[PDB]
Amino acid sequence: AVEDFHKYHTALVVRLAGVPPHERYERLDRWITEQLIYRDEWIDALAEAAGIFKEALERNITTPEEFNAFLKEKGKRAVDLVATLTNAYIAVLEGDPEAIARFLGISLEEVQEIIDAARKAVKEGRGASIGIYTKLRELEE
Repeated sequence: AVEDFHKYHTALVVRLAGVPPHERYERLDRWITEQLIYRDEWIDALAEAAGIFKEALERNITTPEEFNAFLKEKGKRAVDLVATLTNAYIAVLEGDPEAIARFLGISLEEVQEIIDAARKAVKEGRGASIGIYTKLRELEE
């Protein structure tokens, strides 16, 4: 389930962001989750969240707010669990932007563009990864 988290998470985020499917997003997503670990609490959180995103993929959830409505149907536990992972993604970006740049083959300035899109997406309730993937799509093309 821990390994499956980035498969379900990326698949939903790509669907809700509307960007074309591409292997770069799953690759970055696995890199981010591994930065989180390098804690068993995050392992437990990713395993539990993996089923939440799996069920969202199996429902007619096509917008970020349809996902938020789904989380609130799931309960306050699901809402807060995703919010915690969202802010964890932000901390990982803001924590080692130099490694992210070398990993994606971009400059530090372009990593700051990803940080800005992610933080903006969080404040508008869309989660961090929608901003990351949309910005990454624009950077590569």
